[PDB]
This record gives sequence, structure tokens and C-alpha cells, in this order.
Amino acid sequence: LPENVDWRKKGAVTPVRHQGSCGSCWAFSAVATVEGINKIRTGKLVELSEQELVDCERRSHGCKGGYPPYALEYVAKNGIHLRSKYPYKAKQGTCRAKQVGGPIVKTSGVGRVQPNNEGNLLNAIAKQPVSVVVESKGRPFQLYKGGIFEGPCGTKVEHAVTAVGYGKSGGKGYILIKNSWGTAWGEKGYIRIKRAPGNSPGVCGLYKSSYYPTKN
Ligand SMILES: *[C@@H](C(=O)O)[C@H](O)C(=O)N[C@@H](CC(C)C)C(=O)NCCCCNC(N)=[NH2+]
Repeated sequence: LPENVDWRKKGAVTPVRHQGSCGSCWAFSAVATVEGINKIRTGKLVELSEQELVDCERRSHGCKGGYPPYALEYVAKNGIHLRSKYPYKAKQGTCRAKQVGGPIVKTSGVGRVQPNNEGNLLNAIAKQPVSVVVESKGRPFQLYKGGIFEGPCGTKVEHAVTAVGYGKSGGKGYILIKNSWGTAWGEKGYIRIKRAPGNSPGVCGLYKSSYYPTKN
């Protein structure tokens, strides 16, 4: 395993986006992982539609919160359209997957990493971008402006994000995360969260529930 990994440098990460006031983080996390694996397999970075998921994947609740593994199952089964063909509007509407055209990106399944273990997570990230969860309700997290984040924060997760890398910053290990709150938050939309060693729920509950899409 490499000491440091950063999928941004390998052209596998699209620019940071803004979910607005719609509890759509679950769709944002899911889309970022599929954009990454599509780049890795085909050599092409294309932007995909969070809105298709919000409108069509209904085991989830649209703008009221959802579930990354379900979103990942929807993509493996139905594939997903381009962001330019089915743009994000921060509100749940009628599913138009079959009315919008343009090409579709499809995957072959979805993997579940065994939670609460640093190692399990690092090996998954070394491979590709991973959907991860975190407790974002605390003021420290909302007011984050930079550095290696340590909380204060509990482990009562409620916000899905995307791990696009990991590394070491002079002595402290961290995990590189792509948030969906725009570029004015954190480190140009990103946050480097401290790495809890070995068996642990992770700082702010980061090791609690991780998924990724597979692609032939
Ligand atoms: C995240 C966001 O937009 O910031 C969005 O609320 C979301 O999808 N949250 C998830 C939590 C992550 C997957 C950790 C969520 O809360 N999903 C399902 C809602 C659970 C409903 N709970 C009860 N008690 N009814």
C-alpha cells in the first residue's frame, strides 16, 4: 500500500458541487464514486446526474435523506445519465430517466467494506474513490476552514461524503474527503480528517459505513 493517495491528481475527480438545502448528500456521495471508477476503467472523466437518483431511486427519500448502497444498486442496474442531460435542481421531481437521453454509464455491482477498521478502508481507497459517512451536526465541522480536523464531534453520522485519498501530514495521518457544500467551505470544498488507527468507528464516525461501485 502507498503512503499517500489522491485521486484528484489522477484526473478522477470532478469539481466540487453544492447540494443546497435538499437532503441529497446520499446521491452526491454515490455519483462521485461512479465518476471516479468510470475514469479509472475508461480513461474518461464525465459528470453524472445526482438528480436522476433523487427522482428515481425510491427506497431512499429524495430531499429527505437516503442511502448510498441503494443509490449504488440503482446505477448497477439502470446505469446513470450525464449531469448536463439531467441537471440538479435541489428538489425532488418526477423520474425522467427514460425521457432524458445522452449516453449512460453503468457499473457491475457494489462492494461493502467491513466498517470500523482503518486498514479495510485504506485498501478500498487505494483502489478508487469510496462513499463514506460522518457526523456533520457539530459547529466545529460546519465552521471548518482548514487543517487536519479532529472534531469535537461524536459518531452519530448523518452526512454522506466521498473519500478521494489519504495520506500523512508531518506525523498525522488523514483521509481526504470531497464534501458537497461548495468551495467556500473547508479546503476549497475538501476536508482532511484525522485518521483513527486500527479498529475504531473513526473520528466523527468516519469508519462506520463505506460502499463502492464495481465496474468491468
Ligand atoms: C445528507 C445531507 O444531505 O446532508 C442526507 O440527510 C442523508 O441522506 N443522510 C443520511 C445519513 C448518512 C447516510 C449517514 C440519512 O439520514 N439517511 C436516511 C434517513 C434515516 C431516517 N431516520 C429515522 N429515524 N426516521
